Amino acid sequence: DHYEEEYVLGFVDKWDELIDWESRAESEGDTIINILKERGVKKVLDVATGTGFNSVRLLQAGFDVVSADGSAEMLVKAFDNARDHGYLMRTVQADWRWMNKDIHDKFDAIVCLGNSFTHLFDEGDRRKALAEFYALLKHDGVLLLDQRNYDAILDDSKHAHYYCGDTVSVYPEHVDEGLARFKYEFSDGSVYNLNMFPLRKDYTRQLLHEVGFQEINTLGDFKETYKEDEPDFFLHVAEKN
Ligand SMILES: Nc1ncnc2c1ncn2[C@@H]1O[C@H](CSCC[C@H](N)C(=O)O)[C@@H](O)[C@H]1O
Repeated sequence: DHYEEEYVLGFVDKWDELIDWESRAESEGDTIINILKERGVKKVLDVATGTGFNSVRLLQAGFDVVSADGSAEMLVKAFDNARDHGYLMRTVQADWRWMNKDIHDKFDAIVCLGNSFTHLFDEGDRRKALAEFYALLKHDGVLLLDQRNYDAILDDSKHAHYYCGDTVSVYPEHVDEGLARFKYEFSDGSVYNLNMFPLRKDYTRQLLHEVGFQEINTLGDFKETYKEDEPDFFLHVAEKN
């Protein structure tokens, strides 16, 4: 699918055109950075680099970072965004399903953020991806993996979620247990529609346990502009031991 990659490349361009990273950094806060700091983390592998926000935040924070993504095109955008923030990014093109094909080091932590794991629609692929991440971690390593709160949608909810003030709204057009389609509308009128797999919180936790992770703490993460009783995101902190 040539067009589908081009469609998503258009989407991330729009996201970064209209949402500046300083605002996003202020909002995210330093919870993730603090979690890594408290564990004495030095080497981090970003497996979902995208246009590089998480990686650049981590480089800025002083971590040694390897930035991987399945998409060469994303990595080019990430390297240039890093360059613009004054950092040399270490990029590696790699598919989650065979990560150690081109990555030969072990890491203190792996981050898989921005609701990325949701892009896998096959359960075999999910297991493989997690086993690949698990193998890339040092004995005392940690996996940080987030996701949208799909439970809230599946059990109720049919309204838009806004991010960075009203810069973008995210509306669930169709959600069932095998597929969520979101409409993203930006403040300039741009609309993009994206498919993803609606991971239940406990299903993700179960997968992490099943491939070998010893302890998993799931945190509620309220990112949206207009807060509800339920978090719109979950962050899983999975310790290899
Ligand atoms: N199977 C796979 N293997 C490697 N990378 C994958 C993948 N499936 C999706 N990705 C990547 O995961 C990314 C999701 S975008 C996440 C961007 C970043 N984490 C942020 O929060 O801004 C995309 O760049 C996509 O190329």
